[PDB]
Amino acid sequence: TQQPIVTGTSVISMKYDNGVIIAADNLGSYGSLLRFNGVERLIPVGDNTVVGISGDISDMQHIERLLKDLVTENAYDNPLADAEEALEPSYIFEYLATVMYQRRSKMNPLWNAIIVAGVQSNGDQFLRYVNLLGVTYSSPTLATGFGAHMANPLLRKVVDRESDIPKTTVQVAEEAIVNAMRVLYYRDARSSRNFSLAIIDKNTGLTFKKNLQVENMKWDFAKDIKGYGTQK
Amino acid sequence: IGTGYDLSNSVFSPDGRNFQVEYAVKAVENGTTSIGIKCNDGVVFAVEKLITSKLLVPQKNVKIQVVDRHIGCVYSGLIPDGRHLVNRGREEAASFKKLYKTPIPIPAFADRLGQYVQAHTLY
Repeated sequence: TQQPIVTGTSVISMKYDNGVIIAADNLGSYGSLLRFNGVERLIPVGDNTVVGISGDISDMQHIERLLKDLVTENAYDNPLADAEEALEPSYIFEYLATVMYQRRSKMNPLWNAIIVAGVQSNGDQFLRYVNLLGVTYSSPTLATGFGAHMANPLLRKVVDRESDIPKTTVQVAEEAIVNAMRVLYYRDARSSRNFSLAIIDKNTGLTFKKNLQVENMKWDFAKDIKGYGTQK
Repeated sequence: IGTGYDLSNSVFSPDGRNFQVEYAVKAVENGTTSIGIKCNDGVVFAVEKLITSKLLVPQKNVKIQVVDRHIGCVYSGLIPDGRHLVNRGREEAASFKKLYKTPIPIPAFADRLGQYVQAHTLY
């Protein structure tokens, strides 16, 4: 059958003019117990593509196995496949897609949602989504899970359509993603203060910034509230 | 006595030698020369790659193919057949890496390919 057991939280993301930002937090909850802390869900693949995975921890580990084999596979034969036929983001995507569909048909699904975040060799941005139903789509703002209706609204207020990707710079995007982790962190009851962040640029390569904390929280207001309504 | 001992290879000639397998050594002699220096640090492979004519493209063809991410395999003799032995260990190593989650040892690999090349002398 397969149904979720141990589950992550959310991986959230948006496009900007010269690359894409994607960030995810470090959590494996086993329902009520938040049992694995410091187990990372962003997986850098290639050298320009970060593939951020939500849902099952079990399943996710076994799809990291296949990505690593895929770098080994593309390297074989050809020495020019690490220079101009490298693993593109659209490549890493296509294989992840196709695997989901085929597993859906036998009625034992690999229960994950993936964002495949990168930039092409042509310099185009690539942020594309797949889930366990097998559904694909691209958007300028993308988010897995709970974050697809929590974090996604805030992110999507910076980039609304495909003509505000040029106008959104690396510093406004940086801010928006920070902000959306904090918005999640308040109202989502499976979250962790630690989160990993990747920034994909089209001139400075992939930078993998680990082990950020969320700060600048609000709680200062909470001394004022007393009772539920009858008590004052 | 009898006639043959070279029509099949799961015969054994009376001396205690084989055939075909004894003849297959002459086949490897027709190949090019290829060396390996085992260094303290690693290994360094090198291969003579003939250029027949200027019709061919230089530095675009190879007799050094990678197996796993940390093993050179470089071969001489009949080149498609040598590429089939390289092909075989790419399969073998990927299974081992799936199964036991570590880069496949060189001594493990040495056993594995050895059994296969032995295996074709038994049918």
